[PDB]
Amino acid sequence: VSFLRTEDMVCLSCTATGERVCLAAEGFGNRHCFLENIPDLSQCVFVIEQALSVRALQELVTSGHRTLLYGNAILLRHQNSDMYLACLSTSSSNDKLAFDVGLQQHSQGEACWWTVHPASKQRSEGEKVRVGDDLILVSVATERYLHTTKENDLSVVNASFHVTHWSVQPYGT
Ligand SMILES: [Mg+2]
Repeated sequence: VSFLRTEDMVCLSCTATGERVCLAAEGFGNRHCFLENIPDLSQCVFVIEQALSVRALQELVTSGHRTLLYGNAILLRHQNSDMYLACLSTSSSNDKLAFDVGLQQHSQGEACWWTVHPASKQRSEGEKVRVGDDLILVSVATERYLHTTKENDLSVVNASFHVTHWSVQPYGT
């Protein structure tokens, strides 16, 4: 029916212990991402600011109203905070092999870029991303999946070598 585009406003959602949740962030404090179970969800809103071939991404690190192709690297701006969904440098509590995921105060480097990949055989690289598709998000910097799981039953969010499927839902009409 409909295709993901740059400048679109979205929530990222997954199923955590049966429940539906969205990837949320605050913009102050530690700025670590977190999950809110689903006007009253503003911190769960990201803007797809840029999408590029990884060739272009690597070119730039040394757009428009454009449609997302699987394999694209995308730049996700947190609306409230004007910051960017990023892979952090510090390691996750309860998995030494994961990285924390939070907000980075600027849009520089690779830690704020995520490649998009099919969460099923029903799609292949280079195809248009459809609203409603389930996504796999791989950090460009640390080659880990944006991933969600629990520790002492508390759904946490990190970048690790285990995969989560995310569903990109549009915000607003
Ligand atoms: Mg900005």
